[PDB]
Amino acid sequence: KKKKVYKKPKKEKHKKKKVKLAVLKFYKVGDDGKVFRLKRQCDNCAPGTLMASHFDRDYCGRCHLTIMKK
Amino acid sequence: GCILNVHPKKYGQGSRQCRVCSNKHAIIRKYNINICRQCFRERADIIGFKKYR
Amino acid sequence: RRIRIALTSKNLRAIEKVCSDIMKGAKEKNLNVSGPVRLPVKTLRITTRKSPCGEGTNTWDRFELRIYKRLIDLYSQCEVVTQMTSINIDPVVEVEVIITDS
Amino acid sequence: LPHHKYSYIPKQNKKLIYEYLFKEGVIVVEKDAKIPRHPHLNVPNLHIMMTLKSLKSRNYVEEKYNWKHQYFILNNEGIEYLREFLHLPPSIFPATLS
Amino acid sequence: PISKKRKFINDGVFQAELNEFLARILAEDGYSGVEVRVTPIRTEVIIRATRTREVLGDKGRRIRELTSLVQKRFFNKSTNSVELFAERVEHRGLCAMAQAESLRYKLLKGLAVRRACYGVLRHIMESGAKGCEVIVSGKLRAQRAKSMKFRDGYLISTGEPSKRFVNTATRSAQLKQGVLGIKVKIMLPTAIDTRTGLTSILPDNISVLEPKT
RNA sequence: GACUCAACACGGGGAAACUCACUAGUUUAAGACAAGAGUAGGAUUGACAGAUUAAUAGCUCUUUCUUGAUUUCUUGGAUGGUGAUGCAUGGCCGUUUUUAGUUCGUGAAUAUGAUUUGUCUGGUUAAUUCCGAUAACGAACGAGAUCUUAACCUGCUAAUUAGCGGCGAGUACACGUACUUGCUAGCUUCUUAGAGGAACAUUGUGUGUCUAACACAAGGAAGUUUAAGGCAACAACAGGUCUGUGAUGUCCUUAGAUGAACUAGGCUGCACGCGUGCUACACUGAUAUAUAUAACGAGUAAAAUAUGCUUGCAUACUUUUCCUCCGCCGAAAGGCGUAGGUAAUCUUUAUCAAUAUAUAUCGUGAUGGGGAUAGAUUAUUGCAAUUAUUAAUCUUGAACGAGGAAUGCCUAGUAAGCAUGAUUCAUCAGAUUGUGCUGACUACGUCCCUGCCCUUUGUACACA
Ligand SMILES: [Mg+2]
Ligand SMILES: [Mg+2]
Ligand SMILES: [Mg+2]
Ligand SMILES: [Mg+2]
Ligand SMILES: [Mg+2]
Ligand SMILES: [Mg+2]
Ligand SMILES: [Mg+2]
Ligand SMILES: [Mg+2]
Ligand SMILES: [Mg+2]
Ligand SMILES: [Mg+2]
Ligand SMILES: [Mg+2]
Ligand SMILES: [Mg+2]
Ligand SMILES: [Mg+2]
Ligand SMILES: [Mg+2]
Ligand SMILES: [Mg+2]
Ligand SMILES: [Mg+2]
Ligand SMILES: [Zn+2]
Repeated sequence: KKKKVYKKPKKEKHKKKKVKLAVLKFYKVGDDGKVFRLKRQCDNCAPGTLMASHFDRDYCGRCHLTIMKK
Repeated sequence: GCILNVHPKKYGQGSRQCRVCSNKHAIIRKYNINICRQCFRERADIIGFKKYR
Repeated sequence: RRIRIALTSKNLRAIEKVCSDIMKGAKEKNLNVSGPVRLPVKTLRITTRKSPCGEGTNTWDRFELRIYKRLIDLYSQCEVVTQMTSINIDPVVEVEVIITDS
Repeated sequence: LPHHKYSYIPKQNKKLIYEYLFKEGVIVVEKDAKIPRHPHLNVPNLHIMMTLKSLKSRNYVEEKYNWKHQYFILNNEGIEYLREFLHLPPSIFPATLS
Repeated sequence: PISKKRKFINDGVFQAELNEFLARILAEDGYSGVEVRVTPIRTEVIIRATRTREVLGDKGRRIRELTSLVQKRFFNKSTNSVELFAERVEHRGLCAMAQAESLRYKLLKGLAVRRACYGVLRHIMESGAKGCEVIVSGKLRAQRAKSMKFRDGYLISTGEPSKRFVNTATRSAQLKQGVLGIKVKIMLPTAIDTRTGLTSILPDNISVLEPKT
């Protein structure tokens, strides 16, 4: 048969963006003002599973629980 | 997601296959032999079938 | 009482021999027995084609697998009859001892 | 249960397969990757297919394929291999040897 | 509770797989056949072979693996139903499978094709055969195939007696240049127990008795 | 793929999805093992929402949560492939050929050789099957024998899931018959299935070298080996098949796949030519009603059903699925509810069919022959019916008045006519493979035509 022509460029694979020390930004403590959460804790997962602070919703990466703001 | 082997195959040609070859063509089904005709004619004697006339 | 012994085998060679042994063996114990009942013989048929390819004169072969069955009724006790079966019956005849209690 | 991809063998499944192989001695796999589970083992049949395949290629088991089945058998080098992996005392042996 | 028609088929198909499974495990040990006896107490399988020493293994170790293999394949329903027994063939000079497996083994080492067939012929006729025949086909020397036929004695081709009194076997050997076909036909000493279970010593001969003096 | 016999209802090839190998798109790693590379201050896997895509493929972007050494990478390597090669092979099958053919020992030809004889002028046979002749005398395969089915036996052995009788009780009619229903001496004609007998050309007449053998008559169930099949000898074909195969050698491909899938199309597309078939051209018929009457078969890990949480996950792994009696609904096709069956026990067979038979209508008019092509409506199979799966109802109403040159198959329960079981099968037979019902005419031969075989003869052919 005839060899097909590739005029349409390749779709690139999706790779995960990396951010250093993600958990360290989750909690911050001053000289005063000891350990204090900065995000939301999930309802139906084990304690310690934080959920994302998206544009207009809060989403959990493990159970896909989304609680809509406003 | 996943779309591997999601078409229902409960009947038709792709539902079953030769017990020996894994070939999908010319399968004997009378009395549940489930063997393609080429394989069966080779092993027909040891199963018990005999030729008389 | 009224115990039934049923025999099935692909082989006519052996099934008549076993059916003979039971009738003679039971006669020695002075038992009243009903002679063998030979049920109609049935045959399994398969008619496939030769020639794994497609060409040539279309020829066929006709296969047959025929089955036999016997039936003996007698008046006796179960335990003596069931040990009477295990008398080195050659392993091509499978024996089913069934109590026809009603 | 974080719902990973199929054929992403968890470390708990691999430990279960080795323990079955050491105690028993042989395993039969029945090659087909659509069956949801093994008769004697509650693991996806695909996971068993990959692990014995890896074991075969390292010269730990030998097998041969009668029509539609696998029939693996362990060797002596396999016995010494697993015991360090699974941390067993130097006296326990597979059943088929005794 | 299946019917008799389905049950007879299931057992016949069962024996086809088991005989084919063992010929691959026991290929190099003179495999000759298997008889299966399925009793309600415990099911027994009898193996016939020539070199039984290597079949059993050391202290019967390998037969236990074979027992574990058969039981997980065919009798997964229970946990103790099967054992395997080994037996030595009475007369290995007349087992067509034994010779075909023997001839095949030589050909994978590199022996001359003509000597090997002569060697197998002489051993078979030594064991009381009334006739024999060997055939080999494939890429012997050139790029074109050819078949070689070796005969010695007396043989029959037509009729019912040809099925009883003749033993047959077929095997193949995989060389680096292709595949070779091995065919052995052995005509047994003319006894071949008959319809009425009895040795038919004479197939067609009509000898006349000498009148008493 | 296959191209005279020996390709063309053949690849068991009746393809809606799958099959699938072809077309257009999009995903996956189910890349063993070794070394490296990467990273626990994180190798990598997964995803709600908006865009986006045929798509509810996080396929890919915007956004940021989750996961934990399973992966990732890099250099070798290794499986897989309905990818090429049947002119590289194994195995299997078709054909020469269902004909009657093929070889060996010793002797002889020899008084070089390739080779010859035995294996033959003649009579006979289905047959190198027999008799005879004879530089040959003896052997082996093939033929025949052998195996399966059918036809005869009131003679043997047996009686359930088979029959016939025997004893009652009934409903009806007669100078004992029909049917229904309880119980149950005996027997095997009917039914089923084991073992035996019978046919040898037996007896006459005729033909024949009177040998091998043939013809007519009697008796006999049977006298063309009694009828039909199964198996099948040396050797060949560059015959078909690597698209049946974890049979297999080389070559090609291996992460932008010729691997594995998923979605939608195609294999069926139509100015024409060819092969196997179905329905017809009517009165020896069409339509309607009624009567009588066969043989071989087949049948039971998923989805679905009972009951809740706000189709998702519990509970029952229950009755479910295969053939389906009977009752009720519906013009019909079908629907609803419950029996029996893993089967000589039930569907169902002292009958599951159509040719046949009886009576009436039509009346030689493309007609009440024929039923193509079309329109509207309904119900089942399936996740999905459009290019209309299949069935049901009402309308429409084409060619075709027995077929040119050519050409096929047939000698008896056969041709022809008539139906039916099974295979493939979720649903579809105008096909194949079996089975039964009704049942002729013509010969008892020949080498004219066509093939194959044998002897003699010619050859410059031997890929013949
Ligand atoms: Mg060949
Ligand atoms: Mg013959
Ligand atoms: Mg067809
Ligand atoms: Mg179709
Ligand atoms: Mg392949
Ligand atoms: Mg060829
Ligand atoms: Mg070939
Ligand atoms: Mg000659
Ligand atoms: Mg009778
Ligand atoms: Mg092939
Ligand atoms: Mg597709
Ligand atoms: Mg087509
Ligand atoms: Mg045809
Ligand atoms: Mg009409
Ligand atoms: Mg008209
Ligand atoms: Mg002529
Ligand atoms: Zn097959």
